[PDB]
Amino acid sequence: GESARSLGKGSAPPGPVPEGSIRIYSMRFCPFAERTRLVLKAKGIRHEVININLKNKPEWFFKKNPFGLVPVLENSQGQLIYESAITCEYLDEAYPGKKLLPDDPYEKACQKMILELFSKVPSLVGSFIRSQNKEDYAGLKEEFRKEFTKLEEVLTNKKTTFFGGNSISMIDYLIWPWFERLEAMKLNECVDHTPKLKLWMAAMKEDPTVSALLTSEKDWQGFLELYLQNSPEACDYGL
Amino acid sequence: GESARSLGKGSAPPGPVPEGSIRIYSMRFCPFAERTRLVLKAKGIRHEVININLKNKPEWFFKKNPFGLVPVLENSQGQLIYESAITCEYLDEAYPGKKLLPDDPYEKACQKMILELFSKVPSLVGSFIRSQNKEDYAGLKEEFRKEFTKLEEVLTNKKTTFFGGNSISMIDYLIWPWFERLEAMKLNECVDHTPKLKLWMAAMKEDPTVSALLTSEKDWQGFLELYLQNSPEACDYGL
Ligand SMILES: *CC(=O)Nc1ccc(Cl)c(S(=O)(=O)N2CCOCC2)c1
Ligand SMILES: *CC(=O)Nc1ccc(Cl)c(S(=O)(=O)N2CCOCC2)c1
Repeated sequence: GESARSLGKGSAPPGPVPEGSIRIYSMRFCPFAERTRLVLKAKGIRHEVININLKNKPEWFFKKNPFGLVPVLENSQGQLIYESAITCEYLDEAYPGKKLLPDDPYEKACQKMILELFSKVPSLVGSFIRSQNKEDYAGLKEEFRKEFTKLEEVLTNKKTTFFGGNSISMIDYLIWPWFERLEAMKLNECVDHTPKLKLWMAAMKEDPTVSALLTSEKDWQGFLELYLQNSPEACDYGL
Repeated sequence: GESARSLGKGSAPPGPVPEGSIRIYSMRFCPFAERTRLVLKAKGIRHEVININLKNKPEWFFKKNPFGLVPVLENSQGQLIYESAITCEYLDEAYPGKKLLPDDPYEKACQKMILELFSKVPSLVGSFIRSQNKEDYAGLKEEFRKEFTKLEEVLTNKKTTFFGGNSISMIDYLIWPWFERLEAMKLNECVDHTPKLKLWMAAMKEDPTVSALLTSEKDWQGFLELYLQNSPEACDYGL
């Protein structure tokens, strides 16, 4: 729908969040905000979405988050929560349904330590934007392969389908958005020496939550070409 | 005591952690490891300490933490936990006594969002090491002042003694080590336009846990001059 169109500079500040719902301030192609949206879907949390034009931001958005970044949660009480991992943790704790983080303190620390193993991967997206030719591409693929070997080791040791066990859990949703984008970045071959990680991607794409939120390669390319041309229209690609 | 002397290259791998105790692999001047040690003291957790010579590390230490970094917790069951904030969270959850993180999901997310406001400050220690003259020092003081204004705003809004309320809590211990070191780095004047932050430092130094772990300026300078000369003896300064 046009209902998903972003609010940008000059938009009216939105009204209060209705009792019984939580609001996410998101952007449809942002992988950090996708984390929060995977959790909202996986736990069956009633919510509304406000997309932000990250090239043409409303000044009122800095009242939601002084950093000016998505995702942000806002509840009916007016409380604001930001930073992707903090939003996810908050939702798992505040709402009923599937516990995505273990109750056991050690197993919960393990999920966070895996998140730490992953922590170099997002900054590699800036690396991808600065890659201009085949030489830069070869070096970019090597950087992805050395982070991916760290994740392969965890699956080798656990011999589980997923990073937190045989059931999908929080850590899987927290890293998935970057794996979702590998095909579109032409980095799919970075998982070819990481066989368990490659099977984990196939298992993720079968998860009902993942499948319900997955964006096509054509849609992510439309976004990236406008985001790279510096277009105020990038966030609204397709609408 | 000489009992605190670091284990370095060639040391024997240590034995199992006794039932009823947890072990921290630490270094006496590392502010990340100090986080974990403030939590261990604040909750009254029985523990042993193994100091690591971070200039002359035992090869067995990479079996504790593949990153080779302190702090690491090891319990009687053989479980290993690393990354400073993860160790602290784990201890607050796994042990009885003073809850340092709130039970309320929102108030817990607030502490983590403040931690995020602080997240540039530790990398400013590398900035300090690279500062060579009065011009670099002036620029370094400005960088500290812009991060400190973000923390001042939180105290202005809450009008509480501490970052999590009127009682000291986890977030205060998580940021204190860097404030402890400001005098020794000659950055004490970076809090002079942040009056609540300056009163918060005076309140911290009165906390029994903080006071019990505080290192003198003379001791931190002895460490830093050896750490800067690249000395294998830096971590054992004073012993
Ligand atoms: C919400 C959002 O998109 N945040 C964000 C911040 C930095 C980076 Cl690099 C990204 S990205 O990695 O999705 N990136 C892909 C290449 O250019 C567009 C953004 C996202
Ligand atoms: C455990 C440890 O000390 N980690 C660590 C990592 C990086 C930096 Cl920069 C520090 S520091 O900021 O304490 N630093 C002070 C100046 O030089 C010595 C180390 C600590």
